[PDB]
Amino acid sequence: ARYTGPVTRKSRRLRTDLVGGDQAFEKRPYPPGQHGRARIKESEYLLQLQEKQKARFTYGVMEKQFRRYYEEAVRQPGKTGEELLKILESRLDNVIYRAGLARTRRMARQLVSHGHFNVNGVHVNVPSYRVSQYDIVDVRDKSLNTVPFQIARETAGERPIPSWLQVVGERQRVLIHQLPERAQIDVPLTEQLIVEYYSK
Amino acid sequence: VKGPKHTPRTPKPRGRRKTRIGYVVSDKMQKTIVVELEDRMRHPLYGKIIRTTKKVKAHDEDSVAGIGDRVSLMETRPLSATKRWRLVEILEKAK
Amino acid sequence: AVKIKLTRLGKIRNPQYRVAVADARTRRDGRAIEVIGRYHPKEEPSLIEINSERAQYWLSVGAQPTEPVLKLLKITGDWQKFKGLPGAQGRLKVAAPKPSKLEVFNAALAAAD
Amino acid sequence: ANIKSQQKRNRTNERARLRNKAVKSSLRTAVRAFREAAHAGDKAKAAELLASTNRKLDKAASKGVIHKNQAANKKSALAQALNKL
RNA sequence: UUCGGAGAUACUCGAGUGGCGAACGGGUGAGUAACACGUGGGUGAUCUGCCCUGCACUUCGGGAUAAGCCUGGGAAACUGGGUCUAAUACCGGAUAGGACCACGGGAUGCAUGUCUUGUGGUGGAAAGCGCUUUAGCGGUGUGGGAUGAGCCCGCGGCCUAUCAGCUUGUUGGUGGGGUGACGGCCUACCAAGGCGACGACGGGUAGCCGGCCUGAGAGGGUGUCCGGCCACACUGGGACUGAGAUACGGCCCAGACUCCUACGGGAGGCAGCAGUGGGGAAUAUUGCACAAUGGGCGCAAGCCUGAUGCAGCGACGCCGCGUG
RNA sequence: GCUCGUAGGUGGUUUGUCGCGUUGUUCGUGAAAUCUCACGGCUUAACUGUGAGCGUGCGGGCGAUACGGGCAGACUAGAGU
Ligand SMILES: [Mg+2]
Ligand SMILES: [Mg+2]
Ligand SMILES: [Mg+2]
Ligand SMILES: [Mg+2]
Ligand SMILES: [Mg+2]
Ligand SMILES: [Mg+2]
Ligand SMILES: [Mg+2]
Ligand SMILES: [Mg+2]
Ligand SMILES: [Mg+2]
Ligand SMILES: [Mg+2]
Ligand SMILES: [Mg+2]
Ligand SMILES: [Mg+2]
Ligand SMILES: [Mg+2]
Ligand SMILES: [Mg+2]
Ligand SMILES: [Mg+2]
Ligand SMILES: [Mg+2]
Ligand SMILES: [Mg+2]
Ligand SMILES: [Mg+2]
Ligand SMILES: [Mg+2]
Ligand SMILES: [Mg+2]
Ligand SMILES: [Mg+2]
Ligand SMILES: [Mg+2]
Ligand SMILES: [Mg+2]
Ligand SMILES: [Mg+2]
Ligand SMILES: [Mg+2]
Ligand SMILES: [Mg+2]
Ligand SMILES: [Mg+2]
Ligand SMILES: [Mg+2]
Ligand SMILES: [Mg+2]
Ligand SMILES: [Mg+2]
Ligand SMILES: [Mg+2]
Ligand SMILES: [Mg+2]
Ligand SMILES: [Mg+2]
Ligand SMILES: [Mg+2]
Repeated sequence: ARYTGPVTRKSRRLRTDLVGGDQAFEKRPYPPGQHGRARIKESEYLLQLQEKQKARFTYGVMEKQFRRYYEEAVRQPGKTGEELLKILESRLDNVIYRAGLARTRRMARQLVSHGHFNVNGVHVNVPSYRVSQYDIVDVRDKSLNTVPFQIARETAGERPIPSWLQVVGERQRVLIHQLPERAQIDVPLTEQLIVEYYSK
Repeated sequence: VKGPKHTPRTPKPRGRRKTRIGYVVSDKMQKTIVVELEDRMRHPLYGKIIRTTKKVKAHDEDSVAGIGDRVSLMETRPLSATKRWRLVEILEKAK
Repeated sequence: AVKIKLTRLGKIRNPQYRVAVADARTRRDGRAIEVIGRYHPKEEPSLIEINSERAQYWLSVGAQPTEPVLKLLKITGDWQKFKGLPGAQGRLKVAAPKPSKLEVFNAALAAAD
Repeated sequence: ANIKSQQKRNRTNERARLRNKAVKSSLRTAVRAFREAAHAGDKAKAAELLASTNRKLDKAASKGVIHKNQAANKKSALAQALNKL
């Protein structure tokens, strides 16, 4: 299942703008509802729950799928908040966002889900594909001369492309150099509170 | 017509029995001696070395063993209902 | 008596197999006496490995292979070097060596520059 | 019975029982006759009924009626009764 | 050649004899607190069909029987008698050391001994069939492997002392008997022992394990799918056949319960796969296929296989994706 | 309530020795599956294959003797006369 609801409503509760730029946010940066402007009680469980909610609705990942990401983030060496954002970033719909082939996160999910992309010449239609090192992310030969794909051509300059992937020319195909460590990950969220949420 | 008619056996190394050393508690069983073994072993949970004893019945071809008698044994074929050991030799007898 | 047989241990639509030495009075996935090989009949040629110094021990001592394992020991050549046939070399063939994952990535960087 | 081969085998388990019982009873009335001559202290018939009792045991062991280690255990016992008389 | 009967001579084949299989596979957890299981040993105390390999051999005869045919009894299930015919069925001889007994050598040790050799005295086997004319499959005695299995022992895993004296074939010895094998396993006499507060004897409960769930670990609960082992096949006992038997779809007897009967007597055992009734909070289709893999027989083609491979059904669980 | 004492648990200083406990190392074993790691194959994942760990143990051979213990002695501080 997907959320399929209002997107500003879960950017107002978390007090943090989740999608890239929003005018409905910053007119009302307080949580929604009829009791929207009230003084909230700053608990410790609230700081740990809402920080996990920043990570789910930024990426569009349900709870029984986000929990399995934690079950292998704590089990790999290194840290836990590092490798949690590493395996969340390598989802293929998040690759289409960072490569500048989509406007928001919810259309980068459809363009993978409706089957507009290959990887190694293999037709994928799952958003939760985890790209490894040296993967090419190619677009289908049929899906050129298409309206949402030609709008991603001239608009390849307004958002920064991270250093862990590379976009090339007239073939809009994405080359994955390595899995990103920390620095080229965009930060609306702190990472140690998601690790402390599941410790309860 | 060319083979040797007796293939020799593949040489199997002779497996050994167990040998233990105990005292003698009973002798009045007419060619049967009774040996009290001892054994020390860790407890599975508390880690203390626990001393436990057994009683085994061994075989005498000649009834010469008093009460005392550091003995030495070696386990055998079933010689009776409960006899499984034999007296090999006696060292520093009943003093 | 002693047989050399296959053991089905894959998924539902992926019948993996192991070449295993067992008694005839035993179910398929019972205790093998010794596992000596494997056979994956889903790749484009096949994926066949026989240990070839343990398959010579069991054939010399009396293990009768079953009729689909007999076709495998003729292919790898372990049957012909036991009965003394002139097809003693292995006539098995492996899959086509694909260009590796690093090679395609360096081919794509040079394709743009 | 129910299976077709099981009616076949019931008819052959009884042919084999009447066959083997006649052979085993011939061994018991030939070991016993040796025990008469051995207990009387004869040494005349006991030296030559041993040669005909052991020969009946080996024929009963080749016919599958008794096992070969059973024939060896009965010939060793009758021969050690001869050597002590 | 009647126009719907004759001709085994003849590939093919019902019933029948004979070989092998049927002790595997599949199900269930009632019983068992035990060498049942886990683990590591012992077997100088043993067995092992079919398979592989080394060496010898495959030799003379004999009497019957099922079927067939003719008949008697019975309501049936089934069964008695007379004639008649074979074999790789059966029985009796000749020759063949790993059967036995006595006396010796040579090697080794772990006390009984064990393996290897020699002499004398006693003994044990079998079977043929097929052939487009380098089709081919078998038979028997034995040395040695491989696999499977039996038996014994160390240590390990429940609650209860408001169960404290249990045991007389019980503990040990000798002479016999028995067994594949050691052994009170059995028997006759002789000795008076054996176990126990480190829980004997008794009562309650329970199939055991790899594993599964939880936990920071140590521990605690559990034994369901899958895989190993054990136990049982309507209840209780018992042998038989065979290399191998808790003999699930075998035999005999007794008991309970269904069913047939002409009242004399007979028949049956889903804890195999589906399925019905019942109990219950609650658990499914009287499905397809021998294509794949494993097994049985056959030289083989093949035949057999509710093992198995699959499908049907239930959100019952995990995983993935949609409803923009 | 308090002492006495049976089985049991525990033991001062020191010399020598055996190597049972302990400890080092090596071969046999600890089936496969499950489990953790690393890659590979089903469009991903569950699932599945391969390689390595794991299997806390137990048996056989060869090293060590500080400590515990067994054996054969010595000593006077504890204990008794
Ligand atoms: Mg889900
Ligand atoms: Mg005795
Ligand atoms: Mg038949
Ligand atoms: Mg008579
Ligand atoms: Mg005897
Ligand atoms: Mg026929
Ligand atoms: Mg045959
Ligand atoms: Mg059975
Ligand atoms: Mg005739
Ligand atoms: Mg003769
Ligand atoms: Mg003959
Ligand atoms: Mg008596
Ligand atoms: Mg005796
Ligand atoms: Mg006796
Ligand atoms: Mg029960
Ligand atoms: Mg805790
Ligand atoms: Mg079970
Ligand atoms: Mg069940
Ligand atoms: Mg019933
Ligand atoms: Mg028998
Ligand atoms: Mg049966
Ligand atoms: Mg039945
Ligand atoms: Mg049923
Ligand atoms: Mg009801
Ligand atoms: Mg089939
Ligand atoms: Mg087959
Ligand atoms: Mg479903
Ligand atoms: Mg429901
Ligand atoms: Mg002491
Ligand atoms: Mg001290
Ligand atoms: Mg394992
Ligand atoms: Mg992958
Ligand atoms: Mg796996
Ligand atoms: Mg060791």
